[PDB]
Amino acid sequence: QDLVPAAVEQAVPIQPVAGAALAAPAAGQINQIDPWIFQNFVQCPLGEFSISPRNTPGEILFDLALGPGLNPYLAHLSAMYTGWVGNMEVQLVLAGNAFTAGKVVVALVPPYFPKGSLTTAQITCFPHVMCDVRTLEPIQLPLLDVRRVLWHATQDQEESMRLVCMLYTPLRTNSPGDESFVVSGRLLSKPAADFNFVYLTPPIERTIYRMVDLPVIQPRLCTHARWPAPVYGLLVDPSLPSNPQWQNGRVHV
Amino acid sequence: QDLVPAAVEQAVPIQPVAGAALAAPAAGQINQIDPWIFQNFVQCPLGEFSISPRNTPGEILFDLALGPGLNPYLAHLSAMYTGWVGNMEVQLVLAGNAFTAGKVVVALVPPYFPKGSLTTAQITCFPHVMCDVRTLEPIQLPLLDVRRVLWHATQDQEESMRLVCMLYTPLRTNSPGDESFVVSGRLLSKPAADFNFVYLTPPIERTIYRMVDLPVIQPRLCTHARWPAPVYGLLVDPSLPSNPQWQNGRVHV
Amino acid sequence: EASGQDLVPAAVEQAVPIQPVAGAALAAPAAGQINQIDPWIFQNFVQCPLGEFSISPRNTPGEILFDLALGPGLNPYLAHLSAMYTGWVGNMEVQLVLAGNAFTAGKVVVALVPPYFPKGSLTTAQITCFPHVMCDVRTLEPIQLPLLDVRRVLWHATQDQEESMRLVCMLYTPLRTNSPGDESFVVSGRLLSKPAADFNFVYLTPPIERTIYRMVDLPVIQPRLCTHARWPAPVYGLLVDPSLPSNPQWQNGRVHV
Amino acid sequence: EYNDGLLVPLAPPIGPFLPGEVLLRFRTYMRQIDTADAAAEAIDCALPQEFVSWFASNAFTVQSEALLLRYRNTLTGQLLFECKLYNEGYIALSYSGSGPLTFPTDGIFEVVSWVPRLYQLASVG
Repeated sequence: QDLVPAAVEQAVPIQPVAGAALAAPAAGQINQIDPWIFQNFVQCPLGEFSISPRNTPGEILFDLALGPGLNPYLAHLSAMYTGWVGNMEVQLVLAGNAFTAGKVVVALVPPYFPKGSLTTAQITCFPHVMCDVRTLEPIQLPLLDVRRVLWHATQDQEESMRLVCMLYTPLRTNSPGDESFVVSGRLLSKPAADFNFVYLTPPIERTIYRMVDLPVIQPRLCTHARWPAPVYGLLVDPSLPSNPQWQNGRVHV
Repeated sequence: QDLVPAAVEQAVPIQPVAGAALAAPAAGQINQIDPWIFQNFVQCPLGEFSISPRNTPGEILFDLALGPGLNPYLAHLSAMYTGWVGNMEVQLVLAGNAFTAGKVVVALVPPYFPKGSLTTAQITCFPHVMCDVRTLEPIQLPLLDVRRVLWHATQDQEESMRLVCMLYTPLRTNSPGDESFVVSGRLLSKPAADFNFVYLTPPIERTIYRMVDLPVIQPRLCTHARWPAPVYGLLVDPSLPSNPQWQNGRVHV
Repeated sequence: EASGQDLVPAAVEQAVPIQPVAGAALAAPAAGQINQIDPWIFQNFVQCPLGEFSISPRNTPGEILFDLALGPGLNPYLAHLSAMYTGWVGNMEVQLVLAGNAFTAGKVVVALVPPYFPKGSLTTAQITCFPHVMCDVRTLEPIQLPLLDVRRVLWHATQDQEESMRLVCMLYTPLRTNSPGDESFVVSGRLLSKPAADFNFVYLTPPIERTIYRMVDLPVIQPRLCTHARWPAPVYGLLVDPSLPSNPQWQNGRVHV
Repeated sequence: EYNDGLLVPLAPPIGPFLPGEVLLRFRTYMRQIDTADAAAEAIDCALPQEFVSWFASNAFTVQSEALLLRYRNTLTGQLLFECKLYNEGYIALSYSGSGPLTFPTDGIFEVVSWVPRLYQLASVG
């Protein structure tokens, strides 16, 4: 005889990847990190997204990426080292009342996957864990380090195991006022059991993985960008052309 | 003394059926499959259905069927082999807010059952597991392989243990805007512990179990089917006869 | 056995000077998933996609006959499993069936050219400097020979990107026949191949539709029913004709493969 | 007429649609000779010939009862509608209004999955 239950936890399964056990020979040093970073989740840089009744099923909502730029400690220790190798763990938190139905699926896309279009029936063939937009408590996933080069290099922006999240079943509320009920969601992430940077280096303080800060100056004192006169006021207007092609005052981030 | 509780898990019970232990003698080979297919659910081909306030209690919602055409890996390995024998496991996911009440029952109809009308009181006498349209997490079932021929044959479309799902208690929402709140639902499926194809064979690439793909061409460039002139535009119209009997341009799938 | 032995039966894998090469034992701790390929693929040889070639007496010495690169595109299986997984490793074993009539001559050379070698000329002077094997175009049995995987990254990706140990041969000394009448025996070749002891795929991804190793499917409809591409009229018969100009530049019905 | 006035075996009329569905129509215009006006006669097929020469030369096997096609725009990737191709050779679409509604003609058709008869399509318009 036997008995197979009809409701089980999700529990994405893994097969561990080696961290600083492949890249110890061919790397100069292997640097530990403050072992109380491993112990609490913390909001990523990219940790903010929003579902909404205007999101057709298929729209990729947040596309994370393994690396030290997911945890503002590693994004800050990663200016003292020249490379990182190991795993991580991600956690997402949704926020919906009992009026919103619809599921999202988060899937650990591996590296070297052709970054194109993933239709809904194609996102779930990966390892994934399906959670719907009412759930209360956080839900977490192991972001492994499927790779082929021994240890990645921070200032290089290598290619590594992503984490994609598709709106599986269309989000739709019952019919009180809809269309204006963005279900916000946040992310967080912590180094896994086997993460450690790979060579010491002077903190160059001009590196990737540093959160942009805009100059703390009121827009009254600023100097305008198309006429030598102070900025006199900021405003929005849908009447004037909403797609101008000015030349000056045009810089990327 | 004793104590009998008043809320227990569902847990459809089984008595295992032999997979590749009956059909090893009378079959040429017995082929394993990539043992990381057994480890994650994945959306079936037929994995999409929808409940809605216009579904009287009794309407069969999704009628699956054991076979390699429930898991787009097996539906893709099954072009290299000539037969399959073993069990599988199915999981369904519903999506309802706290405004929709009503239960569905999924039942493992055996083979050689006269495919006719199943009234609600007749679907539950099978092994089943009753779940209602609010439930959050997935709910799964073991799809066994009750059979009488040793090993089925892929290109034959044998008869095997189905899986039916009837709207037990009529779905009805409270009275915000109803009648337009389709509760969508998805399916997924993974090979069970004892599934393995049965004879190797050149991948014929013209076989059953291959997902239809429509030609990627805009309907402007296409050639019309009732006059030698390019297709000039697609539209819907309820005024013109909605049941024409044209002869040309009439092909099945 | 056949009858008889005025042929030359090379049944032995000739000794190539190249060390063994580790396969999926350098990708086990860096591909977070267990994978194996059906153990009945390792048993019988089977023709590659590119399987056929011909050594006709007109082929001068130096014309590369078959230049096939190590990868999943060397079986009908390993090229049809490699639409699920993303990446491979490991060795391979390639046969070579060239059993020309007993009235022929001339020899070919097969050279395990390593990665990162500039594709292109590869003239008949620098095909022997590689670790090579010389075999006669009369050889009866199949001539096994390995195709190791020399690489500097753990496991290659399954997109055509990577560079792997090609296995190119070359018509070393030309095929010339000996029978006393009005015929030269074009020796046709075949190419069978099976994954080695530890070939293996790594990570399991969805079997995308427009993958890279779709062989080709030509539509199964008679030319009698098809439509012409230069006049709105059906096709009424196909034929060959040398009389008409044999190099036109019609600007209709002209698509690449 | 196919006989003089007698009957003739012919394909059944396109159906049946669920409550609230209509038939998508691939409409083209023809060479009309008349002196009434410039209302070019419009004839509408159920599938473009590029589909008939596709299903008849590929020979799939229908899984359950209908495919679920999404009419993704070619470049922006937005669902213009969500139609249901019944396997008997027509493309139903859950319309509600009373006047004709013309869609853009540069959308790439794409399947998402098989689906039974009872699937309640998301309404358009």
